[PDB]
Amino acid sequence: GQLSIIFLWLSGMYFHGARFSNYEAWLSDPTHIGPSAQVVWPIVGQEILNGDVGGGFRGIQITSGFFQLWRASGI
Amino acid sequence: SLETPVTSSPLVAWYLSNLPAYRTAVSPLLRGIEVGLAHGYLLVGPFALTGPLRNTPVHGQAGTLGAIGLVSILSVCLTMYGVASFNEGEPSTAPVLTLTGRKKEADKLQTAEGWSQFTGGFFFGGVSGAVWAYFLLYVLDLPYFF
Amino acid sequence: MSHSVKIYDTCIGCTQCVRACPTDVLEMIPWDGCKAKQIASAPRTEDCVGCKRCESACPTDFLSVRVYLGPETTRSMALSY
Amino acid sequence: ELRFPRFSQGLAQDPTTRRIWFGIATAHDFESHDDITEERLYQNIFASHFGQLAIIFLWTSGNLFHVAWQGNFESWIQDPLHVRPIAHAIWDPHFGQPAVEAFTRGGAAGPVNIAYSGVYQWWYTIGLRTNEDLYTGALFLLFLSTLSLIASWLHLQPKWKPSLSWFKNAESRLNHHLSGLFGVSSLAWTGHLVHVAIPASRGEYVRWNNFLDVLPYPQGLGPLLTGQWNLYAQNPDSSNHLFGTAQGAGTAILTLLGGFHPQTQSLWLTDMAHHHLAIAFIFLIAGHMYRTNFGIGHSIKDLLEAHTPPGGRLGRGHKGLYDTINNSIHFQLGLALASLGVITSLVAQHMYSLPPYAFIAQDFTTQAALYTHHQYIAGFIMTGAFAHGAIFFIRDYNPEQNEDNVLARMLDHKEAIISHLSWASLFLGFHTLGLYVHNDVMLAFGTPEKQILIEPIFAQWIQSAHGKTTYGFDILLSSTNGPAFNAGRSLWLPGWLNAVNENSNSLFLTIGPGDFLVHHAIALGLHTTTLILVKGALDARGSKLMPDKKDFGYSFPCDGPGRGGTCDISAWDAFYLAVFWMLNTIGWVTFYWHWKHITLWQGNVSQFNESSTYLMGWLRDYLWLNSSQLINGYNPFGMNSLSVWAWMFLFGHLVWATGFMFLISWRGYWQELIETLAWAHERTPLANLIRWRDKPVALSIVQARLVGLAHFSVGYIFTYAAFLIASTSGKFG
Amino acid sequence: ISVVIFHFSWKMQSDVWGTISDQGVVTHITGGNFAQSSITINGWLRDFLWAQASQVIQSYGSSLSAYGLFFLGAH
Amino acid sequence: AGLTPCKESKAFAKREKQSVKKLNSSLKKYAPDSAPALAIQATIDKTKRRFENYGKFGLLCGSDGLPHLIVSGDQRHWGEFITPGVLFLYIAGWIGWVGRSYLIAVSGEKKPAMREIIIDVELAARIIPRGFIWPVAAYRELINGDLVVDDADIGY
Amino acid sequence: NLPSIFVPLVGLVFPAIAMTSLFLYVQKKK
Ligand code: CLA
Ligand SMILES: CC1=C(/C=C/C(C)=C/C=C/C(C)=C/C=C/C=C(C)/C=C/C=C(C)/C=C/C2=C(C)CCCC2(C)C)C(C)(C)CCC1
Ligand SMILES: CC1=C(/C=C/C(C)=C/C=C/C(C)=C\C=C\C=C(C)\C=C\C=C(C)\C=C\C2=C(C)CCCC2(C)C)C(C)(C)CCC1
Ligand code: SF4
Ligand code: SF4
Repeated sequence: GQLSIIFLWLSGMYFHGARFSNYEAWLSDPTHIGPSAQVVWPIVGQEILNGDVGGGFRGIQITSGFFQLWRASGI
Repeated sequence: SLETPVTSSPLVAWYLSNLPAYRTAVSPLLRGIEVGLAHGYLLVGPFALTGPLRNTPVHGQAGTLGAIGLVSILSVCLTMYGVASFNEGEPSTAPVLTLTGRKKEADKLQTAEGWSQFTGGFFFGGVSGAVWAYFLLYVLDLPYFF
Repeated sequence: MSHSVKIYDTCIGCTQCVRACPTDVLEMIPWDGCKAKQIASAPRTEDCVGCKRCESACPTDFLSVRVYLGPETTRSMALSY
Repeated sequence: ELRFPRFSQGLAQDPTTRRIWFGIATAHDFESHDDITEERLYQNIFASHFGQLAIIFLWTSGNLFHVAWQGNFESWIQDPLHVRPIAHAIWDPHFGQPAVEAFTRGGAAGPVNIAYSGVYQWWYTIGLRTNEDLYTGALFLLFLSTLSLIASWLHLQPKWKPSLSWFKNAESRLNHHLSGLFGVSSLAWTGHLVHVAIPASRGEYVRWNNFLDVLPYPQGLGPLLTGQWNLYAQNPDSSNHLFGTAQGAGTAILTLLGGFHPQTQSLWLTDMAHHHLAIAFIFLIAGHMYRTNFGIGHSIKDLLEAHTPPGGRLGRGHKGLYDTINNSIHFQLGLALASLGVITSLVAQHMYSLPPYAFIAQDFTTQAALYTHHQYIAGFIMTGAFAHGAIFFIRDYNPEQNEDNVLARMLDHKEAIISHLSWASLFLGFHTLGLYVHNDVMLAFGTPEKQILIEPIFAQWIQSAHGKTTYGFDILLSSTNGPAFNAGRSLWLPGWLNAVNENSNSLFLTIGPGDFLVHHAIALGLHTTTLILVKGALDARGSKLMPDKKDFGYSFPCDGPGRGGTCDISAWDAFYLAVFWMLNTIGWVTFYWHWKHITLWQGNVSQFNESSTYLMGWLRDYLWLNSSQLINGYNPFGMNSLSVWAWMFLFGHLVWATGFMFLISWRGYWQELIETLAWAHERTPLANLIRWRDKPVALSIVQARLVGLAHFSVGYIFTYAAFLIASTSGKFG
Repeated sequence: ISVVIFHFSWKMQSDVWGTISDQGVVTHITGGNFAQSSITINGWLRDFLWAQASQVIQSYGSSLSAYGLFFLGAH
Repeated sequence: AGLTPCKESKAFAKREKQSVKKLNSSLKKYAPDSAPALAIQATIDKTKRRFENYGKFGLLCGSDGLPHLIVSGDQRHWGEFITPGVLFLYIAGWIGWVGRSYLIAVSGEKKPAMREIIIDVELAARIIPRGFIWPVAAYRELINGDLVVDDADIGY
Repeated sequence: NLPSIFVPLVGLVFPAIAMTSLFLYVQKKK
């Protein structure tokens, strides 16, 4: 069970990085475009959380550093 | 307890058993004056070299004054113990049995009269020790790292 | 007398306090006021450390062995040194 | 007995170090002393009281001595608004050189401390004028202290100690205290106001040498005898008055003006003389109520009995409460604290709005250091009142002599009292916090209009009833038609209404939505603080978890792990948890007073009125912002006058953080730690020659709580007291 | 642990991280003040807690607001 | 108390102006037709219609340009506190009255302990609507004297 | 002048005599 949850946790992280991220934009100018892989629904004004992480995108700027991991593996 | 190398060995059991606190068979006045000599001559350093006047030319005479007082305070802390832990006519509380089992004399130091002698030894030795440092370190003063 | 241990008349003689004294204070004596025909008794209160486990095992309405903490002695303080 | 303590044999034979700790805490508890008797119980208290008066007089002789030996008192008078009052001199041989320079101020020659207790203004007002008045002021109080020490000794010998019936004379005491103590003293203080003080503020120097020549009023002592007292209010001090000289100096001695002294921003002298004269009469006439030896006057026992409501809703009413009060010291003390606890808060609230001393409304730091001081005193005293309520229910209450009277019934529906207190606290807690987080969130998302701003209109209606015209509700004293207005248009309103609308004083500050939310936070504190104390008092005698709690006393550790665990069950512990909520509550009060005033004094009143609706506003704009000057008391670049307050600031944080160590980590852990240590010391050579006389043991369970709370309180006072003084004095504005 | 992650945060901002000039001179994030101000307990209050909490405290109204709330919420 | 109407307060019409400009600042950096440009525009309209409704329903604004609530009961302003307040009290009893019925309903069973950790859903379904008429039902209980007990408290 | 004498006396001597006086009284036995 503990092993299974981790895989499910991994699955989301790869999925989220694919459907809700400026990863491909980040691969162009990694020096000065923040990694963002979370986007919030705009209900009660909370869309102010969608920051200008640049790269023609918006969203919570992540810090777990997956993007450097996906680049080091040539994704 | 347990017998480990540290608690029992010929080198250890000869080092401890031959320094003033344990030479149970000599007069407590001298056992006080040796103790005050070693301690007094010891702590003149850090007061003189690390005190608040180390830079000033009075570093020699400001450390010695500091050490002299600390010996005096411990002399009081000595007397407070002797006067509150012994009674004027009560005998000694030291163990009278050696490891072999020979019943020896109780130490005179563990006695109101003895301890009051011992502090007289410590105080006189303490100030004598702390001047002997000052004389050497600022007359016969070449080799040292000061 | 160091601590005061008192046993009331509610006690049903179950010998659950005596078996739970870690330093042998309480003990059992005959009675005639219960079906079991025996009531507890505390004739050695000196060594009573105060560990209320003696009366965390008295199963009555409120309690039938009660412990009042008084002054402390060198054995009622459980000093080993 | 046989050793310290002499008053408790049970402690004496305790061999461990517990005896020493417990021989100090139980010194003053005279009931639990061995061999006590009801005659001794009173005679020690009477002697002890005189000991406490000796300290008070010796304490006040210290202040006069230093202010007149190392102070600026003669110079400060010459310009009260530009000369820092001086408290005393500093001689600390650890000071380096740049500190000696830094702490030299106030026109002294060496380091000094600036006095923030506001003594300098009080002695200016009440007529003192040089150093020399202060020296004799020191000697006299020193003599009074010597006199008191005699009395505490004198009334212990035989043939000078009162008997029981003397102390228990509740009637003859209330006549003297009401008529002599409260009464004449207020009359005599009126005498000093109009024989020295008022003449001082008009350039007349009157002293014991000459006070027989001078006349308080040029026709004095007549106009009073005739009946036309209408002359002493004839020609008061002009509006253009300089406090220390004769310009505009009228000759009226008793007036009714009510405004402020225009120059010094304080209450008029001639009002304060009148007021102490007025209430000098009320107490004198109130003093002849009860019967002592002359066959007239009420019997307090009779009054209690007679007030028994018909219909039984109050049972037997107040029957029998005479003996229960008149035989329980812990009852009398409880009442004294409750009354003293209130008026001290009253003193704090009135002083900052109606400055009664000259040139004290512009020394901003003195205001803050005083109002904050008295609230914390009042917070402590009020907790004691309930604490000695609990001791009453344990030691001295009697469930038979108080059969069904009003007192036993408060033990009969204790469930109804406790629960509703729980409800009112819960309702205030959920919504005061509730509206607050909502206000916080709405601003986090960048929408400030979506806050919940509730206008505190009832308090604004009341301010409109007293004459404040900002809110324009047009009610009594704010509307011209009102007979209440007409009833005072020619006595005090022109001065009182001019003070209330002036925007410089702190008289009835404008309030907005921020002040609404804080007040409930204040209100939440009082109920929750009361809930703990009231729950402690009514369950002192017993409860379901332990229905014989009365057999153990006020303070006992616990009752063991059984029945589910009984940690913190003594009524003592109810007082224990209470103090935490007192410090928090008084924290929320003094915080509010300081920030509202610190914005006012800068003339930046908008900053409070907007930031004070969301929590980050209090954390950013009050704590973080105002501590910029304090923390720079000393840095790797240099030091300042503020260094001492910067040091104490951290020193506050350090003691406070040591408090947690005793509250969280409980005894059983440390006791096992000592035993290893007491083994190591018993086997180390050269160190097995020294033996403890009293065996070492870890602190007891209750002691740790008390010790742990002592650190928490001390660290909590010193921390805030440093920030309060440094931040305000840093800007002096 | 807390002091370790405090030690790391200040040491790296003050002695390692930071921008670099085109000319070649390096300016670290906090100006290299760790070596003088970290030896006094008050130093850890002025220049670390008080001076590096500015960004969290005034993070209201921009995408870093969610940290401003959690800062309080965690207190 | 001097609180001018929000539809009049120039300060209110200032806050509306900045927050629109602040959003329009963040917009002139994306593509005029990308997804960010639409979401930004969506929030812009939401803001303007927010301010208008606050200047329409009679909210009174102070000198901060912000709405202030008059909870004093002046029935010119009933929908600010009183009307929402009664709306709550209706709901709160409904939760309160239903829960009371269930505990009484399951009270007469072999062990009421089991029917509360494992809630009976059907029984809670025939009781869930009885909270529609709690004001009527309770007020009759109070008169009939079954809303409370007198001196039999613990055990039974 | 006078502070330089009275500060040490209340800071150093008067504490020392106080602590040593109590210590005997506390630790007595009769
Ligand atoms: C049917 C549910 C119910 C009802 C009718 C009551 C009724 C009452 N409670 Mg209460 N209470 C409940 C559940 C309930 N309680 C639960 C579950 C808790 C644990 C958190 C509490 C905790 C509690 C405290 C701490 C206090 C009360 C108090 C009170 C009284 C005053 C009202 C009040 O302050 O509300 C208090 C409201 C709350 C604390 C909110 C929590 C209640 C939840 C949200 C309702 C649960 C309903 C239930 C789960 C739904 C069942 C549906 C069913 C079909 C399955 C009143 C007699 C107070 C009192 O004594 O005043 C006299 C008081 O101090 N109660
Ligand atoms: C615990 C206990 C106790 C204690 C108690 C206490 C401590 C209490 C307190 C209490 C309190 C603390 C109270 C308070 C009160 C208050 C009040 C009662 C107030 C009133 C007020 C008024 C009446 C006012 C009026 C007015 C107004 C409104 C304004 C204008 C003016 C006039 C005056 C008109 C004892 C010891 C007994 C014992 C038993 C138990
Ligand atoms: C008008 C108004 C106001 C006022 C108010 C008030 C003042 C009130 C009072 C109130 C009160 C003074 C109340 C009392 C009460 C008492 C009681 C006693 C109650 C009871 C209740 C009950 C008992 C209930 C129960 C129930 C139900 C029925 C439902 C739910 C469930 C239960 C069972 C819980 C204000 C200003 C705010 C604002 C405006 C409006
Ligand atoms: S407290 Fe402990 S020692 Fe005392 S009777 Fe109970 S079980 Fe025995
Ligand atoms: S536990 Fe209680 S009931 Fe049982 S024997 Fe002991 S005292 Fe009696």
